[PDB]
Amino acid sequence: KDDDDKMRAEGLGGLERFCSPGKGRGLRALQPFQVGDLLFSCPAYAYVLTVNERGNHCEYCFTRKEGLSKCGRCKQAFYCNVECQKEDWPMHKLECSPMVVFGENWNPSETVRLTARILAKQKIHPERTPSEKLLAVKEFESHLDKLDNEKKDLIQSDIAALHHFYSKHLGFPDNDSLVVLFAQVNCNGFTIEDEELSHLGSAIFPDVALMNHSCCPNVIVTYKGTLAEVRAVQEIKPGEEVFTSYIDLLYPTEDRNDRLRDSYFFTCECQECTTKDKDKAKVEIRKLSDPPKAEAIRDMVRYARNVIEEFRRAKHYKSPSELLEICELSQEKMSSVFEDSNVYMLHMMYQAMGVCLYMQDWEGALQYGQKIIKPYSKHYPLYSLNVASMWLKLGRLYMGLEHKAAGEKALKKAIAIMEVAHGKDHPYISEIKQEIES
Ligand SMILES: O=C(NC1CN(Cc2cnn(Cc3ccc(Cl)cc3)c2)C1)c1cn(C2CC2)nn1
Ligand SMILES: O=C(NC1CN(Cc2cnn(Cc3ccc(Cl)cc3)c2)C1)c1cn(C2CC2)nn1
Ligand SMILES: C[S@@+](CC[C@H](N)C(=O)[O-])C[C@H]1O[C@@H](n2cnc3c(N)ncnc32)[C@H](O)[C@@H]1O
Ligand SMILES: [Zn+2]
Ligand SMILES: [Zn+2]
Ligand SMILES: [Zn+2]
Repeated sequence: KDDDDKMRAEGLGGLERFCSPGKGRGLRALQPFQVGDLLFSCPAYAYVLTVNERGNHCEYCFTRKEGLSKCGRCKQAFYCNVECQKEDWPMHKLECSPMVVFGENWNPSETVRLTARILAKQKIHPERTPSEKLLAVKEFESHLDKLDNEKKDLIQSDIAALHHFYSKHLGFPDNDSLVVLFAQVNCNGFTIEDEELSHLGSAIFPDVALMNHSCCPNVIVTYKGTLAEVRAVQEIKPGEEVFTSYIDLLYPTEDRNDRLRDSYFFTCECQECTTKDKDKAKVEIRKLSDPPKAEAIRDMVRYARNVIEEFRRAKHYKSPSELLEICELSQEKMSSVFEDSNVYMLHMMYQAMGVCLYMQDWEGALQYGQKIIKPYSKHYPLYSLNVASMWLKLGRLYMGLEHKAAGEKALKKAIAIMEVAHGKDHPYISEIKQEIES
């Protein structure tokens, strides 16, 4: 049977497009799907490898490897072999000669980069692609009438950078069209991360962007090279709408919704946002002899929201040693009122694990991830990729310090989850099983 189901997935069989009352257009099933089933795949309509990963990944197929070959002309684009080089040429052409001309003045933002490739795919290929079997880039929603003279000013920067760096092999539409398009990208664009959650690049998957949002989703989006796959994490029955999450589901219901309104212009009405069952445990209060009063909680919460924004902006400025102090002390304050499973505590613990890893303090980074994992399993849903990568980190750290048994446990915990989300076939599942076997 295995042959037929790959074909069905590739063609989006057993699914359809419809109008979701109160959510524009959307996607629903016309057959049952069990937990771990592949629904559909969607090859990338446009993509770009992030600048800081050149030399580690091939630009065309995203394979991670050593001994890639360098572009003879510009020396700033790498490939598996000559086949991958030829296939990337229609796109790489947009930057090759310019990178040589501008030297080190060449710094277009990743948003500009990806939009240039969209424009170039439209001259070459005006008609409907295999990425667009149910929704087309042309049809993408913009939220143009909801924007303001902060946002609209930000786009006009990108429009200028596009004209400045790309005029040579693109001809541009009128300003009105470019503003709409840059808004469409924001509403429909995807990021790609690796198994440790480092940024790799950006891309457009049109069929994938038909699906609407829920904080208790029933599918999950994973990557295989530049290809997107979609697998179920709850049982789905005929006539039922198919939902992803668009955001990190760790945080409480207020925090989630500020983000959704800001980036996507809507308010979620799902069961977790209605009942708010998990909010109380995400903001778990210390149980002291004289237990903390109500105003003393509103204090530590607003302090915590701000020490996250301070740290966000401090990543571009400061020393590693100074950032690790900012985490230590911010935890040290919060621990009087908040328990160790409070998500605002867990936030700073994660950032501190990041700082310890760049410093190669592997024992120091290990007891952060030890305190993280059990709370992460409680707050997140079943089959969460966030939970899976943290196990993965623990597995690797344990084995770096020669403690085989606890490392093998943590690696199998990660594989258990990945089987459901990435499928049993996945290249990652092999790569981890070779860490086991040595
Ligand atoms: O950009 C979006 N999502 C990106 C967040 N990325 C999460 C992700 C996936 N795989 N991995 C890598 C990964 C691989 C192996 C493990 Cl064990 C762990 C991790 C990260 C996907 C997005 C865009 N929208 C548009 C529709 C509004 N919604 N979400
Ligand atoms: O929900 C969170 N992140 C989600 C937003 N991320 C995906 C994303 C990004 N951009 N775009 C739109 C976009 C993508 C590519 C280009 Cl070229 C253009 C546009 C999607 C994932 C989140 C992050 N945190 C941090 C505090 C820990 N908390 N929640
Ligand atoms: C990537 S799109 C999804 C496709 C969209 N329905 C369309 O066809 O234009 C994101 C947009 O869909 C809408 N949307 C997604 N999930 C929603 C929800 N749970 N409630 C209301 N609107 C939602 C929002 O308007 C959001 O900006
Ligand atoms: Zn390649
Ligand atoms: Zn080149
Ligand atoms: Zn919700």
